[PDB]
Amino acid sequence: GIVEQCCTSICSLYQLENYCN
Amino acid sequence: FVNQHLCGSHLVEALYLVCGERGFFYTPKT
Repeated sequence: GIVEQCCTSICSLYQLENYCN
Repeated sequence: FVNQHLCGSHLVEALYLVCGERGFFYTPKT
């Protein structure tokens, strides 16, 4: 999930935007 | 600013800035 992708590893814009409505 | 480790309030702040008027969902357990 987002924690694994952005907190425990380096985040990206591509992955943040997947969580926008 | 997004290309770093972002945890807790830092991650929610990034979501807020990136997603703008769309809003977002923050689901740390899923």
